[PDB]
Amino acid sequence: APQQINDIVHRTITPLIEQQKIPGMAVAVIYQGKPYYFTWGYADIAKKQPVTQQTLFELGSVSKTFTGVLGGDAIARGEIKLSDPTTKYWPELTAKQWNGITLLHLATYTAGGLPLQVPDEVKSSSDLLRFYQNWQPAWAPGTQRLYANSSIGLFGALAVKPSGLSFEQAMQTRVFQPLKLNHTWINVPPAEEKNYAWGYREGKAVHVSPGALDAEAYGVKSTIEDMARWVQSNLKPLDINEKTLQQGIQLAQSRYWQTGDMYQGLGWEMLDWPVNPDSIINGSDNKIALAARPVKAITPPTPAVRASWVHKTGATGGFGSYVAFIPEKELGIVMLANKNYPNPARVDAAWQILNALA
Amino acid sequence: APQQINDIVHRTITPLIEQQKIPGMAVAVIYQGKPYYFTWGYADIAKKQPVTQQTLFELGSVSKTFTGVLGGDAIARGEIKLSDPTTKYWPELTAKQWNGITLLHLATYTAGGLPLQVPDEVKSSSDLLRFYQNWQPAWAPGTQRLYANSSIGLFGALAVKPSGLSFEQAMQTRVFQPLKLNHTWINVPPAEEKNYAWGYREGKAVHVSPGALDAEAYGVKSTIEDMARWVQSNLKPLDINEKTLQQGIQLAQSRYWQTGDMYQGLGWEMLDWPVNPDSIINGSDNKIALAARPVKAITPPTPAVRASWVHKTGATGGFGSYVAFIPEKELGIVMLANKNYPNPARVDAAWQILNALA
Ligand SMILES: *[B]([O])([O])[C][N]C(=O)C1=C([C])ON=C1C1=C(Cl)[C]=[C][C]=[C]1
Ligand SMILES: *[B]([O])([O])[C][N]C(=O)C1=C([C])ON=C1C1=C(Cl)[C]=[C][C]=[C]1
Repeated sequence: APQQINDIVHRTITPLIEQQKIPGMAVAVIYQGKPYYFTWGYADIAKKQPVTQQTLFELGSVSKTFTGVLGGDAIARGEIKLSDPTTKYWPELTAKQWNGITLLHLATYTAGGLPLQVPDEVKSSSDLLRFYQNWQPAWAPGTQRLYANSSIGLFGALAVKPSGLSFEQAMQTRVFQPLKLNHTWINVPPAEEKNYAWGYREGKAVHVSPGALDAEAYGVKSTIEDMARWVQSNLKPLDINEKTLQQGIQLAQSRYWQTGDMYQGLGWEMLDWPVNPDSIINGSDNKIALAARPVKAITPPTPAVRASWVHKTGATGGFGSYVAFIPEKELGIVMLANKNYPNPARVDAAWQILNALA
Repeated sequence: APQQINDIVHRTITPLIEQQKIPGMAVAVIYQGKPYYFTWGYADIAKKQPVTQQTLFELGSVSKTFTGVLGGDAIARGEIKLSDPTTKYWPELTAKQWNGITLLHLATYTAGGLPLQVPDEVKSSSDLLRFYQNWQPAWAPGTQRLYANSSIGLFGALAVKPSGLSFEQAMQTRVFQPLKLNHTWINVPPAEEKNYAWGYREGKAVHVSPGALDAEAYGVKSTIEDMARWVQSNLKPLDINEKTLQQGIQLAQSRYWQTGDMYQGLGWEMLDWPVNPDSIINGSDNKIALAARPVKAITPPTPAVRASWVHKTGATGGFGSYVAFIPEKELGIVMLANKNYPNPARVDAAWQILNALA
């Protein structure tokens, strides 16, 4: 790669790996639309397997960006509408607190306090209907944002119902396949297990465990090459040939709600560029990102703004990922690590790299 | 042209011309995306000037569809947001009743009762500010739709403020030119006067007079050729090269409000296809089309629905126009006449024709 990119990436990431004791890491920088790859360390410490451009990492909540785009594609196909009540697709949800809660509320964490995590005790489908029927909102719909797997996860599950396809089949057929993300999976096949890195938590090798709505909220695994292609696709959606997918990508970057200086899209979160670094850096800390915050509706939603810092952090017990891009500059970055290290450190590193590149 | 198209157009339009005593008329049917033209009678009766494919007709309110698309293009360019207060682009509009009225309300006639017409005596820029500063609402914003030139006309004037271009300059350079609408004008130049048809009202040859916000609300003049291109462009916006225009067309067909079986877009009005003809035919009668109707917000707006009947009626003192198309069927029709005849007869004719072809 150009020495400028190589230098900026190595001067930032080497110290990060050292300070955070990250076992393995892969980074892609998209510059002027082209990708440049970097790797360090181990995918599997015990077996001394290095991180490569083919290593699979758990994306954790960056999976929500795929769920948002798949949902956007379903809207573009005319299968669902964000203004539709949740009950239109789950008639069994008859409890009165659901009146007024739409797919938009589920997609954007504004239903009224759905929990961050689905209880471990909820496994069966009956268990899931019961959990949502019994859930009591703390707030009226569309008034407060509380980041939650149980909210966008339910959106993903309902958004694909009209298609008749399973969520995995829909994601594969409508998102992964068209974008040539051939090494991106909801369930890692045996053929690819050799490339699946282990995550590390307190020194122990771990992989994400099955959980309700896992595919929809945090279950995608991908390589640094496929994630670079994912960034390129979201940076320039008009180059995508499949009409509804192009539209779905744009819908996921529309601004539906505002809290502080952040805007909520479908999966993606956005801020106006130039951004104030302390803003996105401090704002990524879970002390802020996972807190209940009042939101102002953007009526109607603002279509995807090119001059935006669009991003998403992700984590599982053993992994930490971050994606950020600026459409207007055809610039972006993907950082995949097999340790869940602090969000601020991720964003600080990304900012230093992207800011130096323009 | 297919014998099929020739047959239904002849059988439907000629009796219409006789029944309504229409001096001159031009019709274009877009079938499978290709245009087929028909012309009858006189553009200028006294001079016995035949209506031709180069004849310019006053579009009347069909002009609102160009205003809607131009606004859509400005939103796509990030110059304006429909969620922004009207006062953001007209700082001088300080009267308390404007608090809460947004560009969306103006573009969709939901500001709360802005009048059908700007009083004839309002002419100057000072007159215009005075008019809006003194206007008192009939209803709160976003509750009732009352079709109005003073509403979308103001949206048009404000939508182009950020660009710094005049309304005409913005319309010409951002919409007419990219679409190669080479014979469409807000102000007809000398070289085209010979093609500008006379409108006829109670036997007298008439042209629309200057009026406040005329360009923005009802001042476009065009030929059946450019109008066929206008329908093709709205039928298939993805074929448009200019990214923001492509997006603007799509935004103008988004569904922002619903009243009965009709959805309000930016300029365009839409209904799901298949449509109930009684509904669009009787609904076009001014008794109804100009009456206040309660609206339900579509939160968020539904992106352009391909299986829709998209349309707009238009009239000036001496002209009557109609445009309708169905994206999913690549089918559309434009009917331009130099007599303002009953809207229901226009919609009835258009329905008979399009229903016969698909
Ligand atoms: B996403 O990565 O923000 C959601 N993360 C999870 O659901 C998750 C899992 C499956 O394991 N740990 C997490 C986690 C949570 Cl719930 C909050 C913050 C970091 C990681
Ligand atoms: B549009 O055609 O609906 C708005 N029409 C006008 O403003 C207009 C003009 C310039 O002259 N007559 C009309 C008219 C009106 Cl206000 C209502 C219904 C038919 C024609």
